[PDB]
Amino acid sequence: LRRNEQNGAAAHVIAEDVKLLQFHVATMVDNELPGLPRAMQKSGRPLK
Amino acid sequence: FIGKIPIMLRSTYCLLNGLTDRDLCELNECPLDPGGYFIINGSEKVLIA
Amino acid sequence: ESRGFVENSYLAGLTPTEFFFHAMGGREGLIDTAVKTAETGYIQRRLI
Amino acid sequence: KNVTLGVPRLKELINISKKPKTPSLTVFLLGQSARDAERA
Amino acid sequence: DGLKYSLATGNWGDQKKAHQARAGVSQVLNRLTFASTLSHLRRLNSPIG
DNA sequence: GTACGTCCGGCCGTAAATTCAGATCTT
RNA sequence: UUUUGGCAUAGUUGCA
DNA sequence: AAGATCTGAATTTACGGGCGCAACTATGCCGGACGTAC
Repeated sequence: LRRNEQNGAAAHVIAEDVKLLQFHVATMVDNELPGLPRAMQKSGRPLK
Repeated sequence: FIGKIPIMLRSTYCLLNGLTDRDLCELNECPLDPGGYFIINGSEKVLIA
Repeated sequence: ESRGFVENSYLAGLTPTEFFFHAMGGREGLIDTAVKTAETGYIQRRLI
Repeated sequence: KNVTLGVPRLKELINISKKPKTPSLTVFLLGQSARDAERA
Repeated sequence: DGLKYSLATGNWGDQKKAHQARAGVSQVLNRLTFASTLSHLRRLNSPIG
């Protein structure tokens, strides 16, 4: 998202980046909630 | 060829099928061993019903 | 005897039906011991 | 009669619940109906 | 590998969907005494469900 | 030319939400 | 000349 | 008087918890891409 703003990229990709960053920080503090699916570590195991 | 199937010991396809107790001793296999289990990486695995 | 009144003492030995009904009786003892242990501490920890 | 006791009842007493398993009223009488079976 | 892993770990179902897989079906055979081996081979497991 | 092979990219208690009867306003 | 260590799982078993 | 509103009071999903410790085991996260040798 930083290089998107530095380049001045399009808005829809920026919104998608904000969405994914929201999901990543939310599952980084709390990888269990009734929202998006859980985060896995690319090894078929949820993150702690 | 499509893969390899583990073979339950003393089944109809295990090499110990229908062997007398002498031949089991020659292969260092206990004749009183009931079988009924697989060998996976050397570990004896049994499937609980 | 039909509904599980065993009449022989342990000295005399139970009959097959009597033995099976006695095993049924002791199974509840084992299960209630298990659930007591399952509830061990929980009430006590909440209280303290 | 049959009334809940043991660790379930103790649980409900400490785990205060709006739903008792065996709620009851040990209700007493004072007049002649206390001794008269017909009136009670 | 697919059978092997499922028999090596006892997780049954799809490997990548092991989160919701039934576990403990396959167990290492208990070789402590012959009676224990026979008891383990003749064993039924009732899941909670 | 061909393959290999190894280095890089992908239960119960709250608690919120939905529907029904006074009440002031509106008419 | 002074070290040492895989985390998270799943199963089995002992005592209460 | 009638109404519409409309604002406080009865019914449905939905997290979120679920015994002290011990002991032992056994198992675990790739495919394109680029070069080099033969």
